[PDB]
Amino acid sequence: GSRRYDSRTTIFSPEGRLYQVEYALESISHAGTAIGIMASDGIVLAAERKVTSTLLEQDTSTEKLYKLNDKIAVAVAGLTADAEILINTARIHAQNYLKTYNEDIPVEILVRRLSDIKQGYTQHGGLRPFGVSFIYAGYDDRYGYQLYTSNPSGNYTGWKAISVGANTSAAQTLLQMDYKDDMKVDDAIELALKTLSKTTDSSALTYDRLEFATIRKGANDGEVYQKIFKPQEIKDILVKTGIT
Amino acid sequence: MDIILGIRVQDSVILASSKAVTRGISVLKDSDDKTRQLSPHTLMSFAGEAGDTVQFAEYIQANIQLYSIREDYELSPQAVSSFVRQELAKSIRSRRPYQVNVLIGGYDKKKNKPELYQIDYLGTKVELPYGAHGYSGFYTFSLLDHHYRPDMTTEEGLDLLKLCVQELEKRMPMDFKGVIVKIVDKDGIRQVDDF
Amino acid sequence: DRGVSTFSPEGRLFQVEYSLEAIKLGSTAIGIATKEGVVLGVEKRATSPLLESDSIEKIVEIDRHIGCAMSGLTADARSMIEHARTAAVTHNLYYDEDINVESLTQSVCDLALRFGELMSRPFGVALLIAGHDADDGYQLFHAEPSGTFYRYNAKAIGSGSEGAQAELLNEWHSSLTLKEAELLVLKILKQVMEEKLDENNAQLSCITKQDGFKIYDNEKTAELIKELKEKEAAE
Amino acid sequence: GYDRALSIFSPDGHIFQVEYALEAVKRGTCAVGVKGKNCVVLGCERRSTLKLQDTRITPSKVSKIDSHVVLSFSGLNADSRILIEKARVEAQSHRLTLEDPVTVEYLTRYVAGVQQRYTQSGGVRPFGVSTLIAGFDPRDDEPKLYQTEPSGIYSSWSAQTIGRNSKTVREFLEKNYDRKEPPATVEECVKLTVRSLLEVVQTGAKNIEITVVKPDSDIVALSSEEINQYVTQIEQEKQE
Amino acid sequence: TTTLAFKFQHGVIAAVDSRASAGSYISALRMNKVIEINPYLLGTMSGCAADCQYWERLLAKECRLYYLRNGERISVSAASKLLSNMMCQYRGMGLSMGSMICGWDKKGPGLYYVDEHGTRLSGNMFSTGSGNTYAYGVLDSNYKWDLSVEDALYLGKRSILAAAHRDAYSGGSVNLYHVTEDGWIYHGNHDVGELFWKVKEEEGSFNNVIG
Amino acid sequence: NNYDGDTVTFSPTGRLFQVEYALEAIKQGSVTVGLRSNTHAVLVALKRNADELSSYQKKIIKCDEHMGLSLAGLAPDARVLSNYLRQQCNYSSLVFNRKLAVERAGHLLCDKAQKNTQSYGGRPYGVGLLIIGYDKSGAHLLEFQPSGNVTELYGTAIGARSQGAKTYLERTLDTFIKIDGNPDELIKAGVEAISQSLRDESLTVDNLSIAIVGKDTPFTIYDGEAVAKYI
Amino acid sequence: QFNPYGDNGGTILGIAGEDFAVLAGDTRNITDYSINSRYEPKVFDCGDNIVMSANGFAADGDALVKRFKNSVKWYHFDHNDKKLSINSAARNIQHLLYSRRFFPYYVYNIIAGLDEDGKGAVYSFDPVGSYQREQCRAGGAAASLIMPFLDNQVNFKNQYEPGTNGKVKKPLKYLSVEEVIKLVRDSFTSATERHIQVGDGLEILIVTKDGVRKEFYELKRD
Amino acid sequence: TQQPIVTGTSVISMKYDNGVIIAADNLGSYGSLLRFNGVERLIPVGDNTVVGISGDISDMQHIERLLKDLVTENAYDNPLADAEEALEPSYIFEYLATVMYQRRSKMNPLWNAIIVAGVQSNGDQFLRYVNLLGVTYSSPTLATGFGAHMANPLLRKVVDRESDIPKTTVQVAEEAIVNAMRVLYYRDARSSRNFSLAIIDKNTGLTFKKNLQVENMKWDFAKDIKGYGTQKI
Ligand SMILES: *[C@@](C)(CO)[C@](*)(O)[C@H](Cc1ccccc1)NC(=O)[C@H](Cc1ccc(OC)cc1)NC(=O)[C@@H](C)NC(=O)CN1CCOCC1
Ligand SMILES: [Mg+2]
Repeated sequence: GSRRYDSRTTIFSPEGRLYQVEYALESISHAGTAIGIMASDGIVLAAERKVTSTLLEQDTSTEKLYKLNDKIAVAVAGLTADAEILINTARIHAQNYLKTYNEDIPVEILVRRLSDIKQGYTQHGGLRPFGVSFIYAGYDDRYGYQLYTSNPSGNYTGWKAISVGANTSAAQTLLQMDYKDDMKVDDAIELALKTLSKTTDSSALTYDRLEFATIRKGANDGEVYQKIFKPQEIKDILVKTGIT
Repeated sequence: MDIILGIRVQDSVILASSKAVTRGISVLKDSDDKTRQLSPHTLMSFAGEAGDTVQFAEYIQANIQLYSIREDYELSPQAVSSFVRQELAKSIRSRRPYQVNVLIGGYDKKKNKPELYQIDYLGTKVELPYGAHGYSGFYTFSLLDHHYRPDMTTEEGLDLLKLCVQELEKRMPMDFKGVIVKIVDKDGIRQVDDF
Repeated sequence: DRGVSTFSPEGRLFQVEYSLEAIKLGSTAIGIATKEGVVLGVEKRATSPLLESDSIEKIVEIDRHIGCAMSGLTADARSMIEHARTAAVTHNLYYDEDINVESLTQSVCDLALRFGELMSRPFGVALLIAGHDADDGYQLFHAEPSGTFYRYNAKAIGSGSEGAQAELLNEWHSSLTLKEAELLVLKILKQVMEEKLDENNAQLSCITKQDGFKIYDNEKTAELIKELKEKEAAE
Repeated sequence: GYDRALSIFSPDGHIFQVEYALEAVKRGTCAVGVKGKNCVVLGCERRSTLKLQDTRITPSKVSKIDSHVVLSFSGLNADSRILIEKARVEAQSHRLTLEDPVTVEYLTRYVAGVQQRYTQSGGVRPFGVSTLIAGFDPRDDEPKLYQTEPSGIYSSWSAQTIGRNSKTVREFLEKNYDRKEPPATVEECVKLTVRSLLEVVQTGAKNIEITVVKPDSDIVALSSEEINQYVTQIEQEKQE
Repeated sequence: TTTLAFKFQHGVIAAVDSRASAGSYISALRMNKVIEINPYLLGTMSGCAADCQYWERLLAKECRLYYLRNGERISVSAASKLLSNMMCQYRGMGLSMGSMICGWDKKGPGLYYVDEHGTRLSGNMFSTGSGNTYAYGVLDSNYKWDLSVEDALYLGKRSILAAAHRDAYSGGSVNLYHVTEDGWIYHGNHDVGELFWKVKEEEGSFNNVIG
Repeated sequence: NNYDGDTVTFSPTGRLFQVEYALEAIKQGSVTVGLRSNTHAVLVALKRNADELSSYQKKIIKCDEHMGLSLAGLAPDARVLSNYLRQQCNYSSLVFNRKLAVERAGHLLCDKAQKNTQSYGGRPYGVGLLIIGYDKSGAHLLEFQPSGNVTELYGTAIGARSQGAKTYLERTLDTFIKIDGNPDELIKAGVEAISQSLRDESLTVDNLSIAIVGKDTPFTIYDGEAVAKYI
Repeated sequence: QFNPYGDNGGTILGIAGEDFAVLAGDTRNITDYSINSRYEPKVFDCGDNIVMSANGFAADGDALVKRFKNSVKWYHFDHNDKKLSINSAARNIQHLLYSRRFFPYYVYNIIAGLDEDGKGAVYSFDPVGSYQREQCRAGGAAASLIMPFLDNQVNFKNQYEPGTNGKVKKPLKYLSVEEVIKLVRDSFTSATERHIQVGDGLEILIVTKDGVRKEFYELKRD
Repeated sequence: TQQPIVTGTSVISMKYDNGVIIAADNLGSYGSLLRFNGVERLIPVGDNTVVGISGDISDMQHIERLLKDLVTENAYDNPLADAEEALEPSYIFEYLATVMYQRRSKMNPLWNAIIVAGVQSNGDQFLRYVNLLGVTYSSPTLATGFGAHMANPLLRKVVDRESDIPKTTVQVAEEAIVNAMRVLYYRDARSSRNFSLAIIDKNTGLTFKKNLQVENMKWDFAKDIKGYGTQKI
């Protein structure tokens, strides 16, 4: 019967690892590097688009940075199509919470929900897992600014600074070196871009090969603003920090 | 059941609920507590059809307690009231709706404010300085409209509440066997044992 | 790979035969049926000295008149016990009477072959079901994951089963008392166990018509162990 | 639906998927449970490969199932969340139907049953998780400490450890823990729990988490400085 | 029917009548309206006889399973709640069952009233059925916590008698139970016809009635 | 070889190996004999024990007042199939006030077993059955194989060493068919038939199991001292 | 509108002796003012020394009996030909009736036999499953006519011993099968006179340790 | 739940010494309209059974098809379908009774009253009634609808009890049935003159008579009847 052709996506190896999760992580390690840095007065999301073309329409393009709601955003590393399935589910979950409790969803609760969906694909159903790693940048009134990551295993962890995708080993060492707790957003912006500029497989880091975003309390009085950077704005910040 | 009252003063919320339970022509109990603690700083009183009231209240209680354990965090009275409203609005179009009216008295520790929410069985939510369900408001709202201030103390709130109960005891044909009074403030929930 | 309900060329279900190998790795459980009652005894086999041995529950009550001992993958037994208890009490609800031990055993064995591609595999645990009813008196059954159950005068299951069964072959007779059976279970358990038998790493139980199913206290068993040592030293 | 039998017997009578789930537990960070005379302490390892971590928001290793029961684990982190959620739902479901909070033994039996169910159900793999469940039964001052594992077997322990290098810390506990006289106070119980982790942990900085559970729903998590004082005192006595 | 039950110093008394009706026709003179769930648990019956028998015998199945799983007797509170939850499933389907769950557990003696609406009430004294008002009259005026076992048994007996006399749908005989920490104790079947004349003479009550 | 992994796979020569392996389970099973006359039908079964402490596994199952069978192979599969027969016999009685014809009972078993040989996931039944009964057309004996094949016979035997008993019945055919109105002599012929399949062991009191059905005889099973008469 | 129920009349009577039991019922089957049959058996031997009669709506009565007979058959299969005791049968029938709590078998059921101590037993049911063991019971159309007579003549109610004047009751002897059958025949003869649905014939089933015996008696056909 | 539309009236029957007789008129009424005049309501099943049906005709045609399919199904894998394992009246009846009671229990009845008349293998007479409620009874005489009220009294004068059956011949029984059909034609407003009659005898088998008419009717006395009381002319 059909058993003959079943790859068995949800099984342990003899060493106690999940084959498909490990291979999904191998897939993600070839994806464009995404970096998240949390500061005292905001969060930075920086990500590298993969070998683009001159004929790609950049201003209308979105492959890395997505908006889940007004308070929470994500950086993607892996299969974009897989990520959009999960992103739309997360957007719905945030709205369900808002409808139920009349309050914006706490960042962790949203992260846990998505991570539980990923987990399910590793334990039951016989389907391949989502080849996606997220960096969640968000704010709520309980914990303030928060950075999380989730991977195909459905495991999630909190971070002060973190990278996913390609060259995370090198990127994490550079972040661990220059990061400090009293750091600010403008400094974090510079750190993120400098780290990408050194870890990138490309010859030089340019505006057309980047997506950039910040979550700031730099909004008029006690409230939070999401800023998805435009191509021209990424070009300006690259000049400001002294990379181009 | 019958009478449930609520009043939000300066620094607390006071809920008064009748003690009577009647089956047929006989009063079975005169010490019934028509309330459930949803969280340390949130109390819900209830009144409606027999059986449905306690089942609904305990179901809500279980859900809020589950949330508290999961997040290690107390939901705001506003969030709890919205959750309760949705459950009732969901219920009214069910095969057999839960015929329950509730008052939710809570102290928001974040804003340092008492909050009183009135929700009927249809899922009609309103935030109020004082509220009631059924016929209770017909007798008591004129007194509350007259005497209520937002800067009242807990003691003044209790005195105004006594006046409301006295009016009910005079003009209602119904013997509701007095009320159990509970106070919700920053320190949590406590019962006034002499009223 | 291959079907879960596949027959081997010899005419046996692979999975059922493999589950029997798991039962051979389990701790020893012994049952002896007499006219004064049925005795059930088990090897606890704690994996570490820090493990509180009294929490090891390998002897279990199904009803007042039916007890049960287990050997193998003991976690698999919980749903079987739950079904047995439900079947026992449900029959009492429908018929206002105690259920026959055989009928209870049959109900448990009906679950056995309900596996395929229902549960995904057979049970990896064997059960010694001991009890009493008015029709057939004191009874001991051996319930396997094959769905087969044999009645026994005496039976041993687990790692030291074939050695214990050979010993039960010689020792059992139709005029055994309850006290004699108790000492006999302790004797054979002590023989096949790796560690030295005491009240903490071995447990006794019995089923009588008067008192029903009872698990023995560690103080009560300790005396029976001391009584055993003295009678073996007596010759 | 996907009905494929993943957990099946092998010729030698082993369920490899359940055994490979234990290997996932072996990989997991070390968790330890020690019960004193009037308390239980749950110690947990935090691997220091992950720095730049936000310890405020990172999922804590010890989870409250109810106000009087806690659960720690070793193995797959994502898998543990499913068991914890189910346990928490059951705890409220028990209070709602029986009007008593769960006993520690009941909660353990439920979690163990869930794990067992995932070893003989079609289309699912076993949980790669072993748990330590500790607490105090309602209106009872006797400490409770249980362990579960992927196969679904459970048992009570005076002291137990699970996870990576658990063999070493169990070795330590077996010679250091006396049953006739268990840690009489909270200090002695925590000290013994920290000592046991110091055999394996590496550095005694942010790598050790301690959670003390006392009777009548009195559960607290020790801070870094409080634990650091135990780490300091232990090594100063060791220099002799 | 008339049933009653009350807590007191030495446990709980449970007293019921034994009449059954089908319109104005007395269908039964001697029905058992108490169920022995276990040696420490009782259940009174008022309403539809079938509903009372089926659900309380099903409660006993569920209370027995509790003992097997937990190795411990179920509480009166938990037992009463299991029953109230059964009533909540068949909510509005037309069941007629008024019952008092009486027993002794760790918290001492326990008494819960449960009806077909899913109502569950804890209390020291309850009375259900068509003649409950007559029973309450005698109970309320004569009840104390400091009652002796002998006087308490008589109170429940006399309270049913009051109802049996006045209520047309109550009578036949009185069944008495006394619940202690060593279990319940049956205190017999008492014919109302004989009991009435006996009480009239000894007590001096029912002066208006001629005998 | 490569075509015996499941029941849904023909071999290159058109064989179904899983069914053949299920047939093998019957050959391992203990011997049971069936035979009939024009008035009565008899089952004789050699019961098997695990050891000297164990009981002897029951071989004969009653399906109705006028019908029953003996099993050889996987006993739980016989319980499933006999339960199905009980239901079918009972459906015929409740709905049509009609005792189920033995021939129709065979057709129902054939069809039930067949479904398990053509579908993926399931398995063939691992048991052989000898069904006896007395209906409106007299006494009957059927042989059921889990391939689905059901055969009406004067006499037969299945199980280990069954060929010896089958040869005996093939010689005795003309004699035992004529044993009309004599249940004891028909049983004797069955006991003598099953004796041809014995080696080392002999027929003892708790070893032998006999069943009979006939004209004015409901299906009844004889065990214990009730069969000592025939030893 | 379709009414799924009907009334086929009839009356049944169960009396328990010291070591025997009787279950009697008239043989008349009716709808409204018409006679369907003058002889339509209503009391059945269900096996295991148990007799049963479901009186009221004949279709539901035949269905229940048929189901109980079936339950006895499966009790033998499932429990090694064990005899179904009268108390176990009674409990089994309760569950058969309550399976239809919301679309009831519209019948008043009585079973009779011997308990496990060999004493006479009668069990009485309502349409929805409530049952109880009793010493005597009349069910059906003329139940209200017959029951008071049995209270008086079987349990000696309102009967006192002469000379004492209401101080000492009539002692409760136990009746013989011959004395019981007289009360049964007089009960049905009286019911036939005053009840239009009762008549034609009377069939009595007597249960002893020896088995089930039948007796038939003619009744008035008007 | 429905209401009957096109209906058939009384079906009458009785036992006699060697068999049973059954009869029913050939009318299909549409309320008060005598709409259909060629409707056969006696349906033979084999050569040993006749099923007579009254009530809703659409449901009758449904039952007629169930019986036709029952014969087909009984012959399947049945070498003795025309002998020992042929359909018996008791099998056919119990089947119908099962169907009727199931349909009423789903609150969707077959709005009929059925009489199954036949002779069993052992020569015993079979006569049993079943209706839309699943109610079943047997008697020496059976009749549906108006026949119950008018025919039974006449037929019970011939066979008042079981012991009168062996004393009753086929000529006497047929004569009684035919007289009853005439009485029904006088007094049943939903009846017709044309009817069918079937005799199932244990010796002569099944005799099915069609296109029978009610004859020897008394009407002459009507000429003398004038007015409603006082009128003379
Ligand atoms: C008093 C007598 C009436 O209010 C009391 O409530 C009893 C309670 C009771 C409980 C358990 C066993 C027996 C009696 N109730 C009845 O007697 C009920 C009253 C009632 C009538 C009709 C109803 O439908 C709306 C609901 C309640 N009577 C019955 O249940 C009656 C229908 N059943 C029987 O009499 C059954 N008996 C008759 C004798 O044979 C055994 C079964
Ligand atoms: Mg009459």
